[PDB]
Amino acid sequence: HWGYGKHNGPEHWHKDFPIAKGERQSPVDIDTHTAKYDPSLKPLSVSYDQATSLRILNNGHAFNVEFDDSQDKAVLKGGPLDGTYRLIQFHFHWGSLDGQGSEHTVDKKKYAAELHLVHWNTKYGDFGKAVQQPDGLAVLGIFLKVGSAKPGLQKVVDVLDSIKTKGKSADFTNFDPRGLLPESLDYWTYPGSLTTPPLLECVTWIVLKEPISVSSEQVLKFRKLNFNGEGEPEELMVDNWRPAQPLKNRQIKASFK
Ligand SMILES: [Xe]
Ligand SMILES: [Xe]
Ligand SMILES: [Zn+2]
Repeated sequence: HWGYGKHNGPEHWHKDFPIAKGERQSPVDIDTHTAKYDPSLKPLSVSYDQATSLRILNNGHAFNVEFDDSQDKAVLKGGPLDGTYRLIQFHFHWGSLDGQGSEHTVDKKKYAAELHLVHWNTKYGDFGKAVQQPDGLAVLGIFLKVGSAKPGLQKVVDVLDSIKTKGKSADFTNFDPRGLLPESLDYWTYPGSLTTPPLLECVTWIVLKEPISVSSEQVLKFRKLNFNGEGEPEELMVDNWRPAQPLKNRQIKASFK
């Protein structure tokens, strides 16, 4: 169906997914001058100690690293969240050039890429149920800039060659997502949506202020993936990011300063 091309990209999504023009769409630009510190925000708690990765796959839009979410072995809580959210998967959005790639932007600045760690509200029983709730998901967003290599990302990079085309997957166990986090947990938060169809407005966004650094060698590997399946014409998987959407009547709160 949809994609990131000129004929099926973000500008076309609204036809099959009318909520694309909704009141709480993501991503959005973060204006640091208007996103003010909220002294009522509680400390963010990221507990990934017992994370249990299962596999990594190419869904034709990006690559997902799936986790076993049967227990509270990897959860996100605190911050703006009411309750506990279980980690189910993470994926990235990146560009064809270093100057673009992230979905969220800070004072209009675009980063080379953006990592999204997806979690669902345990009060709803399972992911399917949660996604149809305004407070069903919590996505932790982390910016990536090019510089020093990120050791915690190498395990991922080293297996991308096995899932080059759409539809391929491979077992991916013992991956520790803690290796993808920056030093600081300072963040900005606002009510939003999934950034890809169905674009459901069920997400509480938590975007970290501090980006992590990854090497050019690492980003280059991401850019070698393909949107296409095995056999069809090669279509490099690059620029799989949705542009900033209107903030509308929303507020972006800062956990710091
Ligand atoms: Xe569904
Ligand atoms: Xe990347
Ligand atoms: Zn995403």
